[PDB]
Amino acid sequence: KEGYLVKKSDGCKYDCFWLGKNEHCNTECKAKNQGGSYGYCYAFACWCEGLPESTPTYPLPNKSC
Repeated sequence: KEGYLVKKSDGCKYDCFWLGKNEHCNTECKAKNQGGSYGYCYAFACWCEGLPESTPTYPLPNKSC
């Protein structure tokens, strides 16, 4: 399942700047709290692939940025 990371702060989707590969998104996603293996920035967001549904991923069932 794929999804766009999200700032746990308020819920607004997680944005980024340097496009292409990254060490910050590739890390948080590889964290054992998600299970995703691949991941990068799509224009200005953080796309990931390899995480169950239990992981809170935009949109948010309790938030609406």
